[PDB]
Amino acid sequence: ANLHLLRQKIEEQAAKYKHSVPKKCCYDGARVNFYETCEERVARVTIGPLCIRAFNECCTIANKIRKES
Ligand SMILES: [Ca+2]
Ligand SMILES: [Ca+2]
Ligand SMILES: [Ca+2]
Ligand SMILES: [Mg+2]
Repeated sequence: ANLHLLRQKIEEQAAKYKHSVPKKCCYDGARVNFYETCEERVARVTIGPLCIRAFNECCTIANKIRKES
């Protein structure tokens, strides 16, 4: 994968969340890289819509970057 680009793009998106809790949701989302899809994995995130959106968007960004490497 392109870990330098990955870091950069996740930083870009994480900066949009203005609290450390949804920031962490983003960062955790971007770590998703096993057999579960972003949709499957986010289904178990239960701390609110912002957290869910952050997880989703960062997981999707990370997935795109890994696929394109
Ligand atoms: Ca912190
Ligand atoms: Ca977690
Ligand atoms: Ca605990
Ligand atoms: Mg935990």
